[PDB]
Amino acid sequence: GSLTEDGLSYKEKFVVRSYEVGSNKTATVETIANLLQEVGCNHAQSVGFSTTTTTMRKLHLIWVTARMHIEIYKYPAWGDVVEIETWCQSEGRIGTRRDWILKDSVTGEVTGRATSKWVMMNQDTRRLQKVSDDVRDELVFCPQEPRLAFPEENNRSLKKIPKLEDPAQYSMIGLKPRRADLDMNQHVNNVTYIGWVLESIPQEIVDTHELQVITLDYRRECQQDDVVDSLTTTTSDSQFLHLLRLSGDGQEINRGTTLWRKK
Amino acid sequence: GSLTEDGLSYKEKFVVRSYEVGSNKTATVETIANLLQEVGCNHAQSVGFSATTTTMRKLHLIWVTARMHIEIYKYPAWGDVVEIETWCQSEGRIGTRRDWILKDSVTGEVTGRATSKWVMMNQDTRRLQKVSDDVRDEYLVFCPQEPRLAFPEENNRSLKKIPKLEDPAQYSMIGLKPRRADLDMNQHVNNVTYIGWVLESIPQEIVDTHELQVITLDYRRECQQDDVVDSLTTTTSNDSQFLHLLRLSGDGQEINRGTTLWRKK
Ligand SMILES: Cn1ccc(C(=O)NC[C@@H]2CCCO2)n1
Ligand SMILES: Cn1ccc(C(=O)NC[C@@H]2CCCO2)n1
Repeated sequence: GSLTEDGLSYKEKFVVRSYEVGSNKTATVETIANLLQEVGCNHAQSVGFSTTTTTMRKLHLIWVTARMHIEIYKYPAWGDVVEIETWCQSEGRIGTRRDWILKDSVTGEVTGRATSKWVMMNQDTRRLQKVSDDVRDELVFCPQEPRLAFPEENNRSLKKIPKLEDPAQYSMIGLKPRRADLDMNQHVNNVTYIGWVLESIPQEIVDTHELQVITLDYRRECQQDDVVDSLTTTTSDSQFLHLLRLSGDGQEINRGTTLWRKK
Repeated sequence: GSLTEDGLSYKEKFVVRSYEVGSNKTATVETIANLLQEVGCNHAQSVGFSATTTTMRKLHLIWVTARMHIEIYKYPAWGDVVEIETWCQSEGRIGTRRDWILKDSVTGEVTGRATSKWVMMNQDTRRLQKVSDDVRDEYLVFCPQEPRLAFPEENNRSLKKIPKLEDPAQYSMIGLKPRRADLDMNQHVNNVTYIGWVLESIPQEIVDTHELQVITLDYRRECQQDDVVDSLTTTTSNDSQFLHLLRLSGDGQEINRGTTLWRKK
């Protein structure tokens, strides 16, 4: 792991582990999602961010994920080395965007790519806001010219996701996180929501198709003592509309869409 | 990762990752348990395996874990490098034993150690086998001939008979079911998931004020993907001892039993 020559991006190689692969002996989307998070963590540390900026800690501000979009063309097989390059950019006074490019260490070809949108919120009141011009200025770790992993106009990462109507075609109910699903701050790791979204996809779909695209909008955090219901409906290759909600009151926590290709 | 000079053990360094640590910014026992299994997988591949031999694949035989014992003195912090050395040994016709030693890459001190016992089993009928002599000679070339135990001591805690938890349990965590992330490359529930499910019944206040020092876990039956588990716990004691029991939510079929030991921070 190291910052590139210009100091405006970070690269890291990862050997895929035995427990990180699925039945087809290639890394799972949750392993990829974990690797994207790990490289983003290391990039923040290499530029001087402790375990948020100085102004962000003085107030009580945090960066929260609003959207995650991942497109995979080839999943790295068990034992393969995958190189991930990440970088951040200011999306005006709306928030911050982080992008990734996944490559094969041997061929050098792009085998996947991701993008995420982050908003500012108060740690405690959990409100939102985003104005902070001093927070914007402390921009020195970002490319000044736009560098998008998803440049194409009319691309899959900027589409409005509708809400799943009842009854859902498929469902997986009674989903609750364990201590392994929690992070270093005791919050549910936002990779767990991806795993919970795909819990409602039927096993036959997973056995005969490979996940090509996943777009996930984060609406609310799931507490440790909360229970989630995962809902799915085919909207068509194979397209699915998803919805995570609290088992009780039916409070929306996530909504998304996946796209699968025949193997 | 590489075999040591004699080819009778394997070593591997691991940098601890952000998502691998708990509330005290040190790796979790499930991260350690995953790293032990990853180094054991690489050791088997580096000597020519896929840990089935020629006679095992021929007769549909598999190595299944019967017991896991892990003792940690210091959990590697996020960003630290941990070196793990592993090796196998024949335990007669009962099965094989695999041991690990965890070390700090910077100081070189032993920060943890583990041992596991494996039995031979027909993949299909589930019936256990007494390790035959053809199979014994196939892997004996990859093992030290003289005993090399991570837990040598004349009265070690890795050879104790674990009793069954009596009802009512002091603590419990009910309705535990695995997701696809809890499954392995063969669609079976990862042995590491049972460790996480055992500790689900330990109270949060115990976890917040104590460090897990020892864990001994006996595997009695595998939990299918479509099964639901109940995790039960009872204090059996500056230190804290617990007796554990995992069972199927329905019929109450035993799948696991264990004991953990915690020390005050
Ligand atoms: C408990 N809680 C409240 C809000 C959140 C959260 O993570 N929301 C994601 C944000 C709000 C809209 C944009 O993304 N969690
Ligand atoms: C269905 N089934 C039978 C055995 C298992 C298993 O995974 N382990 C248990 C055996 C008994 C000795 C220790 O391994 N699963």
